[PDB]
Amino acid sequence: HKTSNDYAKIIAIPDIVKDLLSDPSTPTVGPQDANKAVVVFFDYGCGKCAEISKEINKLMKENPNVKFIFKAYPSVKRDAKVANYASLVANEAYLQGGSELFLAYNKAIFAQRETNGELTDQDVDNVVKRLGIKVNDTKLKQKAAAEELDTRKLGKLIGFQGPHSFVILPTNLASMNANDLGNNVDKVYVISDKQTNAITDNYQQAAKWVATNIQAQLNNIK
Ligand SMILES: [Zn+2]
Ligand SMILES: [Zn+2]
Ligand SMILES: [Zn+2]
Repeated sequence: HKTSNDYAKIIAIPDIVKDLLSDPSTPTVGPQDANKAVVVFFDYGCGKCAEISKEINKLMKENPNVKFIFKAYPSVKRDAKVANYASLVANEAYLQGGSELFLAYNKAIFAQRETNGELTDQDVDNVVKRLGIKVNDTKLKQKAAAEELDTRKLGKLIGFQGPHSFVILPTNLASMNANDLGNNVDKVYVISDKQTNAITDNYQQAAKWVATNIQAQLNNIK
């Protein structure tokens, strides 16, 4: 099995674990005292992420005690400026309205993408206006054009090459030191983007496989 990345081993250091689980600016859903977490790397401009998002919505309802953490990873396929902008707006929606406003924004952006076959900056602005999100759109647009997302840098550091990468892990790894964490690499479970892309080209059956696999891993954490 050459050319396989040891994602769990890379993840299992305090710096990366706390970024995955404890970044206050990253949109989350579910209780802060959840014992289990699912980290979703996603791309608002990606049609497959749009199908996956709907399966994740169901997963969150089926697992109300589980924490879901949404890390934006715009694909290196497309220009990232729009997806960057939409992700930066998602951060402001989460800071203002918490999980609830984030989910409404999140669901509405992916609906635009699933519907039109593309995402535009006007799609973001109209969702912003509609849901009453306060943004300095000029500043965020410039940031979207100028910077790489920190959530994308995190995903790249882990070894993911793109969105629909997932990490399922216990939340108590956030309180472990480097020695503790290295003895607990086994508790870090990863569905890589290479795995997700190897499934199929049917977006829906890929989303359903991902959801079924996440549920099993969740079931397997104490
Ligand atoms: Zn084998
Ligand atoms: Zn995707
Ligand atoms: Zn394989």
